Amino acid sequence: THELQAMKDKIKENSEKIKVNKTLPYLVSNVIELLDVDPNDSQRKGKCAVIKTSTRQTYFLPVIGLVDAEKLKPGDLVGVNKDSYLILETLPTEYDSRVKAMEVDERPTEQYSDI
Amino acid sequence: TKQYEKSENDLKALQSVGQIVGEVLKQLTEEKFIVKATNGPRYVVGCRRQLDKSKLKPGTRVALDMTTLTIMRYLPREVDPLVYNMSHEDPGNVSYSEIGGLSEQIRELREVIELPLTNPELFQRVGIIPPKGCLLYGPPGTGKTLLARAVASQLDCNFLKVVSSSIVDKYIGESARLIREMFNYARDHQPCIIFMDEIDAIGGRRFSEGTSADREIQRTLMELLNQMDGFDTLHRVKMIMATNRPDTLDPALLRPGRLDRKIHIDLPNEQARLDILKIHAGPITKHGEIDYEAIVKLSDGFNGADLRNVCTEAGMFAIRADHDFVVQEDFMKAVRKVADSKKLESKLDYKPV
Amino acid sequence: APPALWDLAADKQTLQSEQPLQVARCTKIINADSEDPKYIINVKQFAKFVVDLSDQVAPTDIEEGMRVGVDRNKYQIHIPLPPKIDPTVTMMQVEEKPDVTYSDVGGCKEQIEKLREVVET
Amino acid sequence: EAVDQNTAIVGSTTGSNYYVRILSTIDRELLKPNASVALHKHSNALVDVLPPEADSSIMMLTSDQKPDVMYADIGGMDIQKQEVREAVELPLTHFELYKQIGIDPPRG
Repeated sequence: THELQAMKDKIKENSEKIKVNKTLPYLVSNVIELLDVDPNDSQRKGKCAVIKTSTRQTYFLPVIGLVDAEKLKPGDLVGVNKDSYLILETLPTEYDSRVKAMEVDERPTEQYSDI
Repeated sequence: TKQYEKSENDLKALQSVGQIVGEVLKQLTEEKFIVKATNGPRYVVGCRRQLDKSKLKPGTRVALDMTTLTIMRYLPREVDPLVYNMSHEDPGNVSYSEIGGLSEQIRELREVIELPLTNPELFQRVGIIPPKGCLLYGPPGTGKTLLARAVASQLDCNFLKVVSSSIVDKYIGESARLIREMFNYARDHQPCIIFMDEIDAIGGRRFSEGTSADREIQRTLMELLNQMDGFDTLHRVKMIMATNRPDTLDPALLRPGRLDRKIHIDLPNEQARLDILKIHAGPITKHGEIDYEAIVKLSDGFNGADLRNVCTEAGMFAIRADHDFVVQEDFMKAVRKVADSKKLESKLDYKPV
Repeated sequence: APPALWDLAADKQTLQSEQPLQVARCTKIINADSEDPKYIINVKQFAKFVVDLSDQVAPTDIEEGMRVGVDRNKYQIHIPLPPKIDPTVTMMQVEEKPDVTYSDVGGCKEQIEKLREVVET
Repeated sequence: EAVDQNTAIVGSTTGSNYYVRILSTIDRELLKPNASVALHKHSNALVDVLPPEADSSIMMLTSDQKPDVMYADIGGMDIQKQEVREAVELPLTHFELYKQIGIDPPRG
């Protein structure tokens, strides 16, 4: 009954490996989502997912990895590093620079009551 | 504690790299199959040992290994835009009766669209070919966009709206292919229906050719033609078209086939505007004093939204006094006077057919 | 040549100073920062990355959509660079140096003075 | 093209011209001026071309796999078919008659 702290240590050591291999979000990407399982023709199980890249490429991957089909139908910014090709987290949101915010100002510094 | 380790064991499956998407092009031998990457290099690789080429076929979306590039797994069909054009929803249905006029605009479009779906036998009973599409135009009066929007959630069955904007696709405006990419699922999900607003600015003339951005336009038109020029039967898709004017489209579209029927809207009659105010006067409650024909006889030659919005604006102009219920008095003034300002810009609204 | 001789001498110190800061490519604009450690940066090479910094860069000193230097291996934040655009049509339009002073006036006194009180006054 | 003995120039399927000494045992006969040659994984060496070929796109049919529509319904185009009459059937089924008449078949 005292092995719960030992399992807490192995999930702390392996989540420390989740701290070094999340696997880190770096390259920006986009998603394509689907559900699949393989009967043959023996029987096995699993699921697959698709992805976009910043380099325009696309990949066919067993389901993410890390976060799951929980969300979403394909969005933006799904964290993946290079050959790992797994999606750890989906970070909000959108785009872009001044296209994002045309002008964001405090407000006009005077009130219409003058004119 | 145990579920966290399960997510750890989940992560013990994730170090395996994801494969590369592929399209099997054709084949050569059982160890050699023509395949290309999405970036253009063509390869010939071996398969895995579970599959038969009957599970592959040429021209098939597949996947390859990341090193050996061997054929392993696959999915036949995928795309981004399709389902995300579906999700626009119109209240009604009952918005059918909430467009006011007009019968032969209302009723005929039911015979133009609905009956083709349910009873194609009634087409072959007489022997007439099914109309595969429809066309609106304007804007004398108005409602081309809502009557569409209404019928979508009214007619039910399967319908997919086409947003007319983003097609240009910035770099490499080849996206006319996406219409086939959309038509492919329109041949899959069939039957399905398509509304199109703004076919005119994508209806570019190339009359006297100039610069660059016109060339990508006219090229995006050539596929729309050829898609309807098939070589194919699109009958299970219903193409609905409306825009500012039915003029610039060039004669290729203007013929049947591409443009199946001629439907439009004009200035709704004051008799039909008498009904257009009811659906405006329904959601607004006031003191019980009303003469519908008063506003109908005072306010003349308007549109459903033009009436309503100003009629609600009149209620908003009348509620400026902070009192709650308002008799038509303010409205026989506001809607009268306010739309007079609104009819100043009614200028030059009369467009060719 | 004594200019040219001293000119090829310190390439030793240039190649020794070459290895640090040389990979500062590529000039890259950032996108958003959700919290302290994280950043997302976007370049015109098509490379878009959500990635961290080099410790020499403070968070509050940096602006959104800012061209920066980076070591593209780690994809760090090296230094932000203010300039963006544009090319030499500016440097053609932008001009410098003096010439042709007041005294070239052809006798107009308060025609130039009414506009001399507006600008240099 | 093949530039000279034992070597040649080729673009990849990524479209870049190369210079490679060709595979030794087959110099010429099947290489031809225009083909698609399979290039070495690492080196992109000149080795062998396709059969040729299963090719890539389309590739043909559209009749046995459908659709097809009978032209005999519309007879108003007869004089417009008069060209297609003489400009299709015999041009395909006879290349020899064009040696006999002394006139070359047009592609127009």
